[PDB]
Formats: sequence, C-alpha cells, structure tokens
Amino acid sequence: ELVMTQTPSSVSEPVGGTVTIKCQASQSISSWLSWYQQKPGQPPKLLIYDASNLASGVPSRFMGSGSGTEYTLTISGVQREDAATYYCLGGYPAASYRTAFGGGTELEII
Amino acid sequence: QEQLVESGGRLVTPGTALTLTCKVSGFSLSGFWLNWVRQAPGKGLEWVGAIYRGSGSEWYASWAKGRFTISDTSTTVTLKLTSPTTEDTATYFCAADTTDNGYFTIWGPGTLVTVS
Amino acid sequence: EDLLKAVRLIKFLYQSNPPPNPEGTRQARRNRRRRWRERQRQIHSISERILSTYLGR
RNA sequence: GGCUGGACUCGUACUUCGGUACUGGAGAAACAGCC
Repeated sequence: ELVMTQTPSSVSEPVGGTVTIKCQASQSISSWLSWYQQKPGQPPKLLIYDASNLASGVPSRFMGSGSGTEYTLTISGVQREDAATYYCLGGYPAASYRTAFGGGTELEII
Repeated sequence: QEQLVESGGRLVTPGTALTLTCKVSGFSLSGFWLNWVRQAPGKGLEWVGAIYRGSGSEWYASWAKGRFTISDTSTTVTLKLTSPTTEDTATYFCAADTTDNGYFTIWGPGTLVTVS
Repeated sequence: EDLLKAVRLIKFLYQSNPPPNPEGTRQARRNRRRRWRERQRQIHSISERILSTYLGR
C-alpha cells in the first residue's frame, strides 16, 4: 500500500558538488524512513535511519531531512566511492502500509 | 557477532516450488525483524516480506501475499516460493532489524534464483 | 483483519519483557524495575507507533 | 553491547516512639561494577 516515489532517477555530478535526492511517501511515515547505499555485486548498507540520524561507520557528508511526506538525502562533498545506487525505505512491517522501497537512484562521478 | 548467510538459489522451471534458507548467527536478541528483500538483475530493491522471530507473526507486501511463506526454525528462517514465475527471477537477500525500529542494519551476501 | 495480527504482535512484545524477580533488596528491585522501565518504554513507543497506523487520524 | 546493586539524603504510612515495612514514592535515565 505504501509507495515511495524517488524523484531523481539518475544524477551525475563533478566532484565537490552537492547532490539532492528526494523521496515522496504515499502516506505519513513520520520517522520511519531510512536511506541505503548499494554498489554493484554486493548487498546494500545503511546510511541514514529515523530519517535524520547518521548510521555508524558512515562518513558525515550524508544528510537527510524529513518534511511532511517529502524526505531528502543531501550529499555535499561528493567522492568517487559515492558511485552507487541509493534507495529510501519507509514504513514498518506491521504497519497497515507495509514497508516499501523507492525506485532507486544511480550516482556516477565524472 | 551478527551475521546472516542465505542459500537455496537455483534455476527451476515455473511452477516449481523453491525454498531459500537464511542461517542466522551471532544475535544476542530474543526477537528481531527478519526481512526478505528481492532485486531483479539490473533493477531495484523490492521488499518481499518479514517475520518477527519469536512469534508466529509474518507480514507480506500486497503483491507477495500467498505466493511466499516465511517460516521460522530454531536457527533457520525459510522463504518458500510456492509458485515461481519468470518475473520472480532475482537475487534474494535476508536483512535484519535489531532495533525493531524498521531499518535494516545487517544483510546477507544474497542468493541468485533463475526461473525458465 | 491485520489489526488483530498486529495486536498479537504487540502482546508478544510486552511479554518479551518479563517482570523482575520480586525477591530481593528494596533498592536491588528498584534497579530491576529501573531497567525494566526503559525496555517497556521502547516497546511502548514502537507499539503505539504501530497501533496509530490502524487507528490514528 | 548484555547483566548486576551498594553507602547515603529524603517522602510517605503504621510506631508501645528506638525502630520497621514501601519505587504505579524522590534525588537515581545518577553512581558503582560484572560478562
């Protein structure tokens, strides 16, 4: 029932530029958004949880902001290893809107 | 500590039931959310379902309900695909939510299943 | 009805946090209840969050 | 991370007025430790 629409599908940036990814939730998920990074050949890994809170073992250049149903992942200084697909996850397994993934984003560094 | 390793990935004809298993090791928690997530090759992440370990409580997406059965064994968690179709051909990861707050902290390396 | 399955999950969360042993020093069990209250506080946050999804606004 | 509880300072109740029991009472979400 929950539908995460991840607006930018592909974003390329020169190093040192700021990338802004936006997810839109089909319903009010409040603090239940979390951002994940995946690179080819390997399982994903946590970036952000409870929508503002940086995960352990992650560089601090990653930001996120809940505003209503519009959630934002903001990377300020980009680097090369930032080339990867990013997803937002939202909801909860036992919520009437079951947990749902966004369409995904591809980040390639020039 | 926390580690998840899944197996069972094969190639099977459609309509051939298939069981994937996640062996879970190094968890100090009674219950936690054990999730099954799916990614078709070249495509994005799709949440299949989840289970709460200690209970009998299983939950699925609208599109997966009834075609997938998550079961819980003392050390094991099984995802059963009862009627696979060629659109069920993908990699399957098991993920873990230790905080019960909904985010997936621990993933397995994944498995690959083909259907033809 | 999956509100029901949710509620059974909740009861299973509250029961995963068993009451402390009643036998012991007065402030030994003060500390026991002290740690029990944190766990019940997380469970209450989570379960109230879940229950809002089926009732809520 | 998981577990443990100790000296005090108080707040109540009932005291043969010295004491006791009490944490849906407080300092204490402190402090000190063990795996």
